[PDB]
Amino acid sequence: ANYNYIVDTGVIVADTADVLSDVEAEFRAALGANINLAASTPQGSLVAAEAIARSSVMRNEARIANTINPNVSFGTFLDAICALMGIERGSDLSTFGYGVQVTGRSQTRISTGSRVQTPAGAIFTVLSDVTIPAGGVATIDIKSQEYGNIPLPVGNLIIIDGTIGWSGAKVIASTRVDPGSRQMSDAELKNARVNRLAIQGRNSTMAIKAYVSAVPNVTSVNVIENNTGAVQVVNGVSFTLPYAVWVCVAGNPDKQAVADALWAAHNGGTPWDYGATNNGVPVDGPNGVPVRDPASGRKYVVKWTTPIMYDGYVNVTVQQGSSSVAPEAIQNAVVNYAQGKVEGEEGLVVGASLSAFEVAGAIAREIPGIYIKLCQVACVAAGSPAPAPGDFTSEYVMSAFGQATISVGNVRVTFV
Amino acid sequence: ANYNYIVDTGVIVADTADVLSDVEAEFRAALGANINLAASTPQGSLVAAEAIARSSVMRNEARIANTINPNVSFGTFLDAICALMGIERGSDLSTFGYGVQVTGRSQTRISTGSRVQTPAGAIFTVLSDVTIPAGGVATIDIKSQEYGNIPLPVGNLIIIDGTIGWSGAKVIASTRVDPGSRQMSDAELKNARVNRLAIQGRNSTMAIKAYVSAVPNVTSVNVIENNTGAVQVVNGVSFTLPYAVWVCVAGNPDKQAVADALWAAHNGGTPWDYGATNNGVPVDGPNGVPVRDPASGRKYVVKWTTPIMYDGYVNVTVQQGSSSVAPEAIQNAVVNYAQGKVEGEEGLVVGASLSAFEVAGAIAREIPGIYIKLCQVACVAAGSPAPAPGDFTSEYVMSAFGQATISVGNVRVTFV
Amino acid sequence: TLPAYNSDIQQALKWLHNQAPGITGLIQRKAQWYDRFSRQFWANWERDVFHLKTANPFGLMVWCIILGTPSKGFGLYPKNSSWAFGRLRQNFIYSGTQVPPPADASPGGNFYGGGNAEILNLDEIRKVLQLRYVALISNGSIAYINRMLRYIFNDDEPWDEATGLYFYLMDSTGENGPVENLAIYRKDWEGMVLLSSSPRTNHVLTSTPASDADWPGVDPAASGIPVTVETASATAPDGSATVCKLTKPAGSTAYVSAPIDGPLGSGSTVTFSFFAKAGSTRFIAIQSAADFPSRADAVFDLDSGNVISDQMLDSSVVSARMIRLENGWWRCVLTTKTVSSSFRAAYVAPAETNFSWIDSNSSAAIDVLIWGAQIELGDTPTGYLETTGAPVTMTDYVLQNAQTGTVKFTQPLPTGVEAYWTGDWKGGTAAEPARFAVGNGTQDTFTLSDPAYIGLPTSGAFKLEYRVGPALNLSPQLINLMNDRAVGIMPTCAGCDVKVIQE
Amino acid sequence: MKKIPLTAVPNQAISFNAGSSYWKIRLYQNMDMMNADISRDGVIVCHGVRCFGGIPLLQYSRQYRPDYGNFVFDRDADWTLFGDGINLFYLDGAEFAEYQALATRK
Amino acid sequence: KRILRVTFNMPYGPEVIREDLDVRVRIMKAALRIQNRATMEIFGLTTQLRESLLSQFTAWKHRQRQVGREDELMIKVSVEAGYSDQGREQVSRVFVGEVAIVDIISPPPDIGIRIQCYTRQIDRTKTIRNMPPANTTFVKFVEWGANEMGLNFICDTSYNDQVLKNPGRSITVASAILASIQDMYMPDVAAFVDDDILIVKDRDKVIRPDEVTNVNSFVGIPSWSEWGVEFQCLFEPSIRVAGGVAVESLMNPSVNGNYVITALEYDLASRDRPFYIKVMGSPAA
Repeated sequence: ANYNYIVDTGVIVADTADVLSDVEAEFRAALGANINLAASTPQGSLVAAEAIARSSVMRNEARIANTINPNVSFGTFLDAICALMGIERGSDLSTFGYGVQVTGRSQTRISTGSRVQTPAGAIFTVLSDVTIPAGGVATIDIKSQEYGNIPLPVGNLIIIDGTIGWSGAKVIASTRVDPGSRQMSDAELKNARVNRLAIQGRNSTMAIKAYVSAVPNVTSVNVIENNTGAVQVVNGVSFTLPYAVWVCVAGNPDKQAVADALWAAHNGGTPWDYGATNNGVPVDGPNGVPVRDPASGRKYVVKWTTPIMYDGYVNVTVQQGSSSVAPEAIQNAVVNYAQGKVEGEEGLVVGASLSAFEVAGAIAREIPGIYIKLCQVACVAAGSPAPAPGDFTSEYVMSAFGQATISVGNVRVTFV
Repeated sequence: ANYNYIVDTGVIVADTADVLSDVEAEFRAALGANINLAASTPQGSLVAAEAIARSSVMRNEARIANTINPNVSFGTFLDAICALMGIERGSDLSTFGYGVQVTGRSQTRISTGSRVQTPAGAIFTVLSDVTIPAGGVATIDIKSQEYGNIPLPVGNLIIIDGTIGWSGAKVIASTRVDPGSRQMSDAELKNARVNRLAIQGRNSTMAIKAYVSAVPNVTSVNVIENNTGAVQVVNGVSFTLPYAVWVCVAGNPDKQAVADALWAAHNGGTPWDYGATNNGVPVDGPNGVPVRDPASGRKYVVKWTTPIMYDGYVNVTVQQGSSSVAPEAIQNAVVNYAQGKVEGEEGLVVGASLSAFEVAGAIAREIPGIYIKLCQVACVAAGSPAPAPGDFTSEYVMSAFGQATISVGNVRVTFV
Repeated sequence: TLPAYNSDIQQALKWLHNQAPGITGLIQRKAQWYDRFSRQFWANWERDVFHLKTANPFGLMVWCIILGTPSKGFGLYPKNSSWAFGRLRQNFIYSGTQVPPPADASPGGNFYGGGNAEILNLDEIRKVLQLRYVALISNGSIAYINRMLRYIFNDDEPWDEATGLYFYLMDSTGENGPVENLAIYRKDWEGMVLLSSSPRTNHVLTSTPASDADWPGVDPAASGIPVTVETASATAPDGSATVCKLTKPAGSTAYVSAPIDGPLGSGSTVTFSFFAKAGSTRFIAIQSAADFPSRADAVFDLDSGNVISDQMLDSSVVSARMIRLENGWWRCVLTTKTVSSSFRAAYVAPAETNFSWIDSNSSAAIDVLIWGAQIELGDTPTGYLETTGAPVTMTDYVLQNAQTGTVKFTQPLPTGVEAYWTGDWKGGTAAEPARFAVGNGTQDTFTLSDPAYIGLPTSGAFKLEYRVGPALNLSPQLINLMNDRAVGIMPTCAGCDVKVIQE
Repeated sequence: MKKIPLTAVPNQAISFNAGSSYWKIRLYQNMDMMNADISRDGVIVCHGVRCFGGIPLLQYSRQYRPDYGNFVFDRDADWTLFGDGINLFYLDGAEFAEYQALATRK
Repeated sequence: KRILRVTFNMPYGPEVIREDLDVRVRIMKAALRIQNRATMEIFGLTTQLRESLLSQFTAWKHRQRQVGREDELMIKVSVEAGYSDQGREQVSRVFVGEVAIVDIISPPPDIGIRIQCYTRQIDRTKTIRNMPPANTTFVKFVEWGANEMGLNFICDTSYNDQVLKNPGRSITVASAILASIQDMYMPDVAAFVDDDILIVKDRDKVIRPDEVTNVNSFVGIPSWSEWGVEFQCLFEPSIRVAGGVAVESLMNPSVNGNYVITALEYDLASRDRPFYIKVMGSPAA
């Protein structure tokens, strides 16, 4: 019969229940003072039912009252919290195009003939097209599902054909865009909200971070305002100009879109610094993307960089206790955490560091009862061979510029 | 029994037929399989009570489920959300006229609620009792029946409900007609919020452009921003500060109004610069103009430049066709195009180059059928001798801080 | 939508249960519980959701999660749990093994409230959360940021410079340094009266009539003898026994019309001022003429100090006012705007009744004491100037140097008359009178006194600084926590360093 | 821009094929407001959407791309004036995007 | 007050024949390849209305002449039926199709026509404009057929992702497309056209699971049948073909359960007793 209010630590209204005594005390002293409220009697059954109903009412009210704050909200309810700050829910689409097909002679390549790639391509032709007799035609493509898919640039295979169409070749002429998928987000929206807490604001470090995060393909972004400009170095990344904002965006977004967003959140008259050679990967080297000011005048220049790609490894040792079979769920858990699909703990972001203890924590979260023994990590550059067991340590520094990546096969588990 | 009316896609509330049937069946299972749940019986009364309850809560949670969306909130929740940006729902007061002269006779007594009336509707009520003195005239206090800024002009105020002795009511010049207010609705409150969002969703350049385009008599604007940390020309305006914004406003606007708009649109930190010599006429002296902040009596200078005024001269050698036309019509068409009254073409906006091909386009636009042999344009400083024949060119390129105007007398039309 | 919803819980109570204990008792208690745990719960939870009144520390937390601020800096939980020093605070908790009913010295005491970083007053926790929201929605606009600061910390109330509320943000621009819109007043037997830098004229021929023939008395009815001006021996405000008595005999509706050059001017605001002392009557009426019948009327109650009658026969009247002076004297000012050039004269009359006009009937003879008439253009009373058949023109002062603030006068300031200034100078605004000179009878050039607040430009590019504290008497905990950059409560442009600090 | 027929009853459910989709809106009077349950192609999209004038029903982008459309009330919902006075209009993708562009600058 | 309208579509416009005239519409619809039928007997026709309708209804101008490239070849007529009381209407749509046959059953003094319409009588279509797929899946062949016919489609079946080598290049006209979609995979999944919507689904599945129709009042008794339950009801403007039904009977307690619809027999007579719809239903899975 009470609503506990965790003032600042749990931020959640908790029901107390235990209303059976209260409902018994109402049936007494109102309907009488001597009623045998013992069960197996009509009044006892009535009291038990009424107490159950009140517990349910308190529980539902507690849930609705708790939904006002995130981390205890869910769909169409955390939706509200995001929409309060304009964090846009992020709609459902998918689109490809500009593909090419090598084939035989004057073949009627029917509409929505499907093709496949190595990572479960499943891409259909858009409209009906009959190939030219020369032996190569241009088609358009649509992916089946609403998830971000990156076809490899090699011609792989075909799903639906007519024994004359040889293969849909993937060349540089092709295009690609981002599909998102509801709130992809289900618990990583809780992570992305705190970053995109100032989308509506402009001309700020938080504003640029949130606005460029709203752009497709940016898994993460690191922005340094570089405010105490005396050249020097602040929070990593050296600073060619005294006063200049350094921006690094992960993923594979369209240069025009990300540049327009960066120019929209321009911060007045603070230039862009992206030099210091190894600090990031310049998008266009000198003389970055021009873009056009919406206030019709001039063609400015927006400068940013792409982080250094790193290949991560995870050597785990597990005991497989409590007689619970778990052959290869560990690497799936690790890759989920690295991709950032877990709630509260964003994974390998542009500023993150590969931590053995964090990887072990993600593994224990996804499957307790295996008693992780060793969780060495190490890392290597974008290419490079395996780092050898000697380099397997408990942490990598992963300076503010760069980005780690854990592959499915990089993680290995040793059963004891 | 109660299912889960919370779910994840918002609160799903069922009809009272359904909830009443559910409570009826639950009572039937608890008390007895064949108990009469008639509304006149005690058990039926309990069932009806638990049906009104367990449904009021359903409707309450459904009405306050997604309550933190500002674009769909309501009432006091909207008030709270909009108060975060300073938008505040007003109060609904009434016009509060004081000192209304009352002419009567002897010692007539005016009582509360006299219901006086203005000549155009606007019924008001007396809120204090007053007895007319021996002079025959006194003063009374009236308040508006309705809410808002009800007009109470000085004039013959009429009486609806008057006792015996009252002659009339006069709105003398000394009456302190205090205007009321009509509060504000939720739709216009959301309008105010979205307007605030539009204000705070622009960068410095676009915000300045919009704010100074809102001012009257502003034909065109040109907004420029250094963003280089180096005193240099970026595409045609020689700057004088490393981090600054140079803005040029055309037309003949009001200086204080445009200063207000510029100040309201100021990004901050980045100062204005008047530019180097002949970078647009630096009106308002070497120091920027002063403007008082409406928010604070604290005070800020703002700088903007007017474009270089140029006299544009045009020579044309059209030949009269079958239909007669007058050179005055050609001059009027040129002046109209340059001023910008023509649809589509901007005209001679700030930084619009003088193209003889453009003016010939406008002439063959407005007067088709005529044939043009030779068109030439030239640009001279204001208040200067007209250039001699041969000085004209086939196209004049123009700097970024000027406008060129052609009057009726600056077009020389010859009929070949 | 519209056609009601009842939903009263007690609707399930038929006429049968009119005298029943049970059913009625059960339904009433069930209704009370559903009320307390639904309506009261949602009422206080909406009070929680409200931020201008998030009293409940639970609300302040829910909102700091909403906005994103780290909770380390907030000192919520109930206070009065720190021993420290003082009888107003707690004491050492010792081993009262037998449980003394005073709980030894105190029931406890901890270090919750470590200073130099922690705020404790929840009123300012609400302020800092609102400031974080403003930072989240900020574009850097100085006008918006300052207006929001005023709205937050002062509930949108104007402030005087004797307090010094929140100051500008990043805009490296000090408004002033030179002097603009400078207005000088003199404080004397006329009170606080401004002076002009331009030639101002008083058009009345005589201001102190010592003869009947000076100002004529005109009466349309001419029932009684004309209102006669008498030389009275009373202490005039200037310091002489030269006032003029103005008496209306019984049955007379006459009035005095002070001679004045006509016309005065087409479509110009006109100000009438005069000094009056309560006499036999208690109020005096005046009329500013215009084209027949577009004249304007006013009545001044010399004792209550109220403009109880302002009559517009046309669009003439703009305002009327009274200003008080020692020995129970009043200057009554009428500001009238008429588009016609038919301003021929101003009529004056004693008033029998409180709404008596220039031509109201006189039951008996009522006399009042007046002195110092002044009809002028513009819309503001000026210092009295003696006029003897002459529309006297005069220029009060000339500002010789507009940098050091020295100003010269046409004549030296008499012994004791004070000088106040308003405007802006030295990068500081004085919206209130500020004294800068006292007359000595021999000097006419005096230097202005410093106005307000800070030199102001805060020289530097791309970066500026807050200023706050002498007005709000805010806590140093607030000052330091806001001075911290990492938490990010202040609105900030990317690439501008702003330290909050200040007072 | 398609006008959806309404009936002046408190609680109702309308199912129709509009914009290459099978929409179904259940509009009911909840206390002093109106709410709508929206289901597209059988799968339910949203519950308890409070209905206002001009304010979009499917408020979240996930519920309306790719060019799925939206529903708009001309005035605040009131089943007493349904049919005669208050109409609900359906916008396809292009028209709803244009409506968003117009309504986001006010 | 029954309210029944027969709305034609002719160059002048729609000429609604109301329920004041004696109208009798017998509609028979089913989940087959066969075009659903509507036989409507309309009496009380004036001479002008007869000349305006029967002259337009003809089988010429496409056999001994040309006058044909698109619609307007044959008159498309819809039927809107329902109830009306207290001012509220319930006029739903029960048939859309083109006339095929004209006759008179009743001679003077009551000159009453009897006309026969079938759904999708535009079978003399543009002889398949777009070629059928060479090798494709069932769902995509269904989409091609729906696009060719111009009708929106509801494809809900477990046979969609089954490739067909060569799906229907022997088709001559647009109508035969439905016959082909019916011909392949025909133990359960039978495709049909209801009004302007082409439905391809398994026979034991419902088009719209959320749109079950709880039925409690019947005319007669809801009886068993070979497949499911068969029952007659008064006209309810919420029962379609292949919809879900939630029979809750009183006379027969064993027929209670959830059923899908296979056949529908509307018999609507404004000025006569029969205003019933007969439903054939089978167990729903």
